[PDB]
Amino acid sequence: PVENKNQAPAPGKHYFIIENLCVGCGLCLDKCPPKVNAIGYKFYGDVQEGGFRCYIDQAACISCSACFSGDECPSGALIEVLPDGEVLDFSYTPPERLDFDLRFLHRFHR
Amino acid sequence: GPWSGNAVHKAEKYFITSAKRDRDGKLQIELVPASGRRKLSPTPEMIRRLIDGEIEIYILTTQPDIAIDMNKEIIDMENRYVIDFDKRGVKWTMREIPVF
Amino acid sequence: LFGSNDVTTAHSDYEIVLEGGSSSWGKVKARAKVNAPPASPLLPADCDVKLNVKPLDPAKGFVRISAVFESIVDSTKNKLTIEADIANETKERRISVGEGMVSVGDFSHTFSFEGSVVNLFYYRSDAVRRNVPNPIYMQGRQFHDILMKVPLDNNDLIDTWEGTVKAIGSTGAFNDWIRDFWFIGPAFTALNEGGQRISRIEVNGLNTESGPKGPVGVSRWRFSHGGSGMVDSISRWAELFPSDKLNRPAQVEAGFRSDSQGIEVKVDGEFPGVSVDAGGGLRRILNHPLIPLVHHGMVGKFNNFNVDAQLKVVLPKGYKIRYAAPQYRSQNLEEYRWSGGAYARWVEHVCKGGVGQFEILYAQ
Amino acid sequence: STKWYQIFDTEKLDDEQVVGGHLALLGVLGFIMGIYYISGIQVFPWGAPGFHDNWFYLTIKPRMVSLGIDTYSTKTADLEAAGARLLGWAAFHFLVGSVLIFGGWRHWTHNLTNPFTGRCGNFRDFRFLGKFGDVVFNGTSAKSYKEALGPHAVYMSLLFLGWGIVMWAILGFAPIPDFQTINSETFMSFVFAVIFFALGIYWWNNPPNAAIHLNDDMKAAFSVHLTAIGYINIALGCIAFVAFQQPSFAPYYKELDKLVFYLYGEPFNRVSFNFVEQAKEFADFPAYAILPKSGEAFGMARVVTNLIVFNHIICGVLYVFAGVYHGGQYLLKIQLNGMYNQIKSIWITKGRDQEVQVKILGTVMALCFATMLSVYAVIVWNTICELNIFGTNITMSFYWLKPLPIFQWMFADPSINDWVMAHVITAGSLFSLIALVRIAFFAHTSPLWDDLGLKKNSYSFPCLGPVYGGTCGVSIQDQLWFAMLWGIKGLSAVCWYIDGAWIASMMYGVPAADAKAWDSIAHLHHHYTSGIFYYFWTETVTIFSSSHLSTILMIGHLVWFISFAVWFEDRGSRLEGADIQTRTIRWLGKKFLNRDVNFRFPVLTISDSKLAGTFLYFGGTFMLVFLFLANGFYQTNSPLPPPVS
Ligand code: BCL
Ligand code: BCL
Ligand code: BCL
Ligand code: BCL
Ligand code: BCL
Ligand code: BCL
Ligand code: BCL
Ligand code: G2O
Ligand code: SF4
Ligand code: SF4
Ligand SMILES: [Ca+2]
Repeated sequence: PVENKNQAPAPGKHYFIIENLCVGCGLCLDKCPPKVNAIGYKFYGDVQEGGFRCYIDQAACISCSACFSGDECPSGALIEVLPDGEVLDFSYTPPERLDFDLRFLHRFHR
Repeated sequence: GPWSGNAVHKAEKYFITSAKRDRDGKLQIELVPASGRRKLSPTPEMIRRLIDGEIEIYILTTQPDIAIDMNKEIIDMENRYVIDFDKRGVKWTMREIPVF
Repeated sequence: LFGSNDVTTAHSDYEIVLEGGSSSWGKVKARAKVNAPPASPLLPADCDVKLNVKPLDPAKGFVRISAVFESIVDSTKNKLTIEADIANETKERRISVGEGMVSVGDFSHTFSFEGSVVNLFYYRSDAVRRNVPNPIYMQGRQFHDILMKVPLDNNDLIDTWEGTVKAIGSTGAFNDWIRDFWFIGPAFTALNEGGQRISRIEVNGLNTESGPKGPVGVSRWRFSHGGSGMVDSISRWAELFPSDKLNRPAQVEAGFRSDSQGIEVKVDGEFPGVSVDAGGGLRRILNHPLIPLVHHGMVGKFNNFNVDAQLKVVLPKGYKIRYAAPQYRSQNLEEYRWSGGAYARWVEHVCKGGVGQFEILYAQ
Repeated sequence: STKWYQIFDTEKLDDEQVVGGHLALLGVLGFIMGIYYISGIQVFPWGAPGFHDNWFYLTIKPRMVSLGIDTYSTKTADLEAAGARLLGWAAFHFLVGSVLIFGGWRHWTHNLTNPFTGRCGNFRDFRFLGKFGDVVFNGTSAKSYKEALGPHAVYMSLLFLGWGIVMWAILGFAPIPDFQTINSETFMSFVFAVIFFALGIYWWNNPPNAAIHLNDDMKAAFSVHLTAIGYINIALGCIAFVAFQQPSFAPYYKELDKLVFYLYGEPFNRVSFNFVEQAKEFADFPAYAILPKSGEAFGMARVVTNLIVFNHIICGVLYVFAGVYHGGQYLLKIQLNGMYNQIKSIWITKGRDQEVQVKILGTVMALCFATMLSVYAVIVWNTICELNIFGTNITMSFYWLKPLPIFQWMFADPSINDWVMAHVITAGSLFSLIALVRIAFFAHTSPLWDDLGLKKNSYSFPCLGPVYGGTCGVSIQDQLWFAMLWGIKGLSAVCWYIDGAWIASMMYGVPAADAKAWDSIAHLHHHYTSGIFYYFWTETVTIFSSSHLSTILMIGHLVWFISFAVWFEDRGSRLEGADIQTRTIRWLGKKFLNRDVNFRFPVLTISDSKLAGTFLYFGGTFMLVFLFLANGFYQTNSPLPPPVS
């Protein structure tokens, strides 16, 4: 009989890099502001065999997190340590899955 | 297979935090996977996984060195540390700040 | 025109290869791909279940089962392995001695258990078995006397054991509230939704013993699992246990992979109790246990779906199909394939938890 | 990094946004069609001459002839009627395109208000029409692409029925089932209306489920539809080539050879340095006026057929490549998002296992290598035999190798040329499919990058550095560029075959002996224009004759060898050179400027350098292939005699 009013428009930090893992691509350098210059190349030997790696100057590097948030690392050397101590290779790693294939017996994929 | 989990790592990459040598040896050595959401302990089942090859634990450098002479003292190249003294362990090296 | 649009689709295949003669063996291969979201609060759940079983010497019986569950849930790895010798002492009692181990993520513990399960129907009337061809509902109750021993090698085990020791003495309502703990998730809902009732456990005294291979917490407890009649674990005690049919080892390699967009189920298995003899010389595929159907009904009614289901009963050359309702779609000389129409309706019925019959009677 | 080619990316667009974009594009396309129709007015209805036969209109023309428009008439009155119909239909296209642009703007702003009735139409929920929508659907597709296929097919059925009606009333083509004559396309339009209405109602009552696309439709559905429509466009090109060669289309295409055309840029009558218009070659035509180019010699019928067929074919191949690339982008997105393990459909789960990817790509590579080696050895051996080096006459060549008699039905004159054409098309298809499969399967990790611990984290990353002495061009964008470069060969084979050329050998028709004796020993009633290398020499006669085609030649060549600069591994050299350029431009200081020169010389990123390189490479290549197809057909039905009896 009686009802109340309604409206509803719905309907109608201290980042580190593991030189053992790093391969020296330098996208961290591109992700770093030029004013800081924290990422730097360190040369070890022949360039074609891996050669140079990259390093962070902890004093110069002040909590930008652009490198890791960009998630551009192919090698996973760009790691982030946390105040509690956990280490991150990637911002979000895919979950590990128990992989086993599906083949219907009567369907064409058997 | 490779797409499940972090695609870089063949085995589950378990970094070792600097939990060490502060109270009766600190047997609760912190093992953290690459995912990093959980923070596990080095129970014998984790050692079973590690000897199975499904997971692999790695020691980092830029931290208080984790029982570096109490876990194992093989220092031929400073990276010959093994848990059960026949492990074939691998250490991650980071001379981050000390190098130019 | 039509109603209930925007339905998802589930594609399912089943194959039951029966064995002729007095052997009631069957080979069940099932596949399923459902595009409906799963009801997992920790959604990315993939579990592989390897249920092997071997005939130990039948002088006393004690067939040996070996179950390996490996479940990755939210990128958490769990594994439960149990190897146990089980034997029907008498028709009503069963005695088992086994070992096992759980291992979640990092924490693992091994247990050695012995168990006496006395199953009694609330009634055994000659008139009922005289008047009904097949009693699917049967009222009864199980009494489990379980003695489980766990070495307390890990500190987590020690803390939990101390907590349990304090709890069993500080609170008498523990015997009740342990049931509240006994159902980790919606299993408490499935208990009453499935017709099962669980009585308060009666502790016979859990004690620690000093073992050379680590200290062992040895807990003896008995609990009563009463059934309204839908419970396969009670009403079908004669079944569930190939006491004399295990003349050969049997296996199951089941598994599922569940994630935000779908569910992928693959079952391979060889079971010794697929076929049940019936009166008049007829043999049938065993009546579906109703606890699976009902417990699946809770999650099966969460989305509107259409099913494309096929089933092939590879019948032995010595038998001809009978009394198949729904009827068979494709008729081979020996095989019989059910698909579409009424069978699809039955699949949609049992996917949502409907306890319906699919009578398939094969005879000479 | 959002660039100027990422602002219109679908990830930032909604469904209504792309609806508005498609409608704006349809309206702009209608405006362009009006431009072309006006450009086809041979004699103005005012009583004056018209436009000089644009290639756009020369392509559009036969289809217009199929309709009541655009009579093939030299009679001035009927040609004026043709111009009147063209202009009227152009104005109608202009009006409809204006309304379509208005609707596209309304859907771009998400501002859907009807001026006559002040109500707001919800994009998520509405009725298609006042009563028809309630008759058929009773509502709207619930914001899911799978539920929209039904209504989309119903709309397509409506459009087919409307096309039949337009043919029935305005263009005066009564539907009869005689498929040889024109007046059955309307009957088939009605048949397709019935069929697609049935399909639409079925798909509305029963929506097909491929749940991969629904979530991120903006890329998954885009990729699937783009690849499907690319294959559809390839099929349309093939069907067009077959049909335009049929006698049924002959009244509408062979008559194009009968009539001459005055093209824009076609050479004019040349006046001398002293022409007193108060000496002139071809004095009958006025000064600086276009000399007529005869269709019979130019082969305008097959020239227009080739333009249409290769336009659709290359557009389809490019659409296939772009569909694969955008599907790779979506797959990379779900691989970084962790949804790749959660798709649960055959189109992904089969490729989820890396060993299956290895097997598929290895099978493709083996087939490509085998077919390519076979056909290339055949080609080079034919060339060797016809040039007689190493003392081999053409009797040792692959002239015996005809297509199988069972398979001979689909060729005019069975020869090694058709064999090599088919084998080259299959080899190039598999050659591009190698890179397409690489995009499909290796968007995140290749088996090498699985063994060597790297992974692709972007769709436009340049490389991974000099580690392992490589890592160049493993991005799906770079694999797309390689696929395009590899399919350039296949598209070139298509163009040269449809234009008419001996692909089975390289120098066919050169003054060498056994090159000329090919036709004598092959028994062909068709004289193919020339061999692969001699094709340029034989077909650039007209390209040089026409100043306009020469201008296109020069511009395309410039574009190509400018692509060279960004294709090579020279970006760092260009960067340091640009820094030197900037330093000297700063040295314009103390050259009396007193102005701070804040102009850093820019150098493209590698992800942008490859983009520009491929765009300019393809652009120059096929700007020149346009001249290949605009030189002429120049195929005479006369076998060559042997040089020596
Ligand atoms: C929209 C409707 C959809 C659908 C939507 C869903 C949804 C939604 C869910 C499932 C779930 C499942 N579905 Mg489904 N599903 C459909 C149709 C199917 C079809 C088919 C097409 O034929 C199949 C094969 C399946 C099969 C399955 C399983 C893979 C899975 C339940 C696992 C289970 O048994 O755990 C067995 C579980 C237990 C036994 C409970 C364990 C815990 C309790 C506390 C302890 C119990 C007692 C213990 C075991 C006793 C041990 C000791 C004794 C000595 C033995 N569904 C229909 C078409 N499906 C669920 C799933 O697992 O999601 C990941 C789920 O959430
Ligand atoms: C699940 C429904 C009932 C139940 C009904 C039964 C039945 C029925 C039996 C037992 C038996 C046992 N139960 Mg119980 N039991 C339940 C709850 C429990 C709980 C608990 C969750 O707290 C515990 C600790 C126990 C404890 C135990 C043991 C004392 C004993 C042997 C276990 C063992 O061998 O398992 C080994 C573990 C498994 C093999 C894991 C998988 C379990 C599933 C149900 C097996 C499915 C079989 C499949 C359909 C066919 C397989 C073919 C393969 C080829 C083998 N029950 C609930 C209340 N219980 C047995 C007995 O009486 O022992 C004396 C027995 O016959
Ligand atoms: C400890 C558990 C109990 C027990 C509990 C049950 C229960 C309860 C049931 C059976 C059922 C069956 N069991 Mg039993 N059963 C026991 C002992 C045995 C042994 C043995 C000699 O060890 C064997 C070989 C069997 C064999 C069989 C068949 C007679 C029958 C299934 C026929 C069918 O077609 O299956 C085809 C079935 C499959 C294709 C699906 C298998 C699915 C998965 C792999 C197993 C079921 C459990 C759950 C869904 C998954 C794991 C959950 C937790 C991780 C434990 N049981 C032990 C002692 N068994 C079922 C039956 O129909 O009873 C009449 C049933 O409901
Ligand atoms: C055969 C029909 C094809 C198709 C042909 C085209 C064409 C042709 C065009 C689009 C355009 C777009 N299409 Mg589409 N597209 C298809 C399928 C889809 C699907 C899908 C099924 O999921 C989606 C979501 C889209 C989404 C989109 C957007 C990226 C964009 C329109 C929105 C916007 O406002 O742009 C904002 C910007 C504008 C509308 C105009 C910007 C200025 C100019 C006109 C852009 C021209 C680009 C380029 C030169 C087009 C060349 C075609 C080649 C000559 C062969 N397409 C089907 C299968 N689509 C246009 C777009 O912008 O492409 C990048 C466009 O050019
Ligand atoms: C230029 C023609 C354009 C166009 C231009 C406009 C303009 C302009 C307006 C809308 C309006 C609306 N448009 Mg529109 N729109 C087009 C195609 C679409 C499509 C589609 C089929 O994919 C969608 C989803 C929409 C979405 C919407 C609706 C939410 C809304 C009308 C509400 C309703 O109940 O109206 C019932 C009728 C509709 C759903 C119309 C559907 C489109 C038809 C084909 C064209 C209508 C305009 C046309 C000039 C009139 C003659 C049509 C012929 C008789 C077929 N448009 C066509 C291709 N549309 C109107 C509005 O917001 O209304 C309140 C409005 O003012
Ligand atoms: C649509 C965007 C532009 C536009 C751009 C073009 C383009 C571009 C072309 C024409 C051409 C034509 N235009 Mg128009 N034109 C528009 C508006 C109109 C309207 C109108 C009232 O909206 C009409 C009646 C016309 C009239 C016509 C004809 C004079 C002529 C031939 C049509 C025909 O064969 O269709 C055939 C009709 C059908 C096949 C059925 C309707 C469409 C179906 C539902 C979609 C599937 C078919 C699709 C077109 C081809 C894909 C085949 C695959 C196998 C799936 N234009 C708007 C403004 N117009 C053509 C031209 O001049 O030829 C030389 C031409 O190619
Ligand atoms: C056949 C209809 C469509 C088609 C419909 C779809 C659909 C639907 C999907 C894709 C998707 C993808 N498409 Mg496709 N796609 C086609 C043509 C292609 C071609 C090509 C040049 O032939 C390529 C390289 C691609 C590329 C791709 C990938 C980016 C992606 C699949 C990755 C994967 O793991 O695949 C694994 C490989 C396979 C499953 C191969 C086997 C294919 C089928 C399922 C099995 C039977 C066919 C049999 C092998 C061949 C013979 C019989 C045929 C009838 C000829 N498409 C045609 C045009 N494509 C998916 C994606 O995510 O899009 C963004 C997606 O959702
Ligand atoms: C017409 C074609 C080309 C140019 C035009 C040109 C311009 C140019 N280039 Mg180039 N290039 C190739 C072709 C052309 N490169 C090829 C095919 C390769 C493959 C190997 C290649 C590769 C490298 C490497 C590796 C490096 C460079 C540079 C460098 C310059 C710096 C200053 C200089 O040399 O001026 C000398 C050059 C000029 C006088 C060019 C300006 C007018 C011009 C006369 C012709 C005008 C053409 C017109 C601009 C086209 C369109 C007009 C209209 C539509 C807008 C510089 C002006 C680099 C440096 O910056 O220092 C040298 C460097 O490191 N390159
Ligand atoms: S966190 Fe900031 S300062 Fe440190 S390397 Fe990254 S961008 Fe440079
Ligand atoms: S992105 Fe990774 S591989 Fe590249 S330089 Fe940084 S740490 Fe090294
Ligand atoms: Ca030519």
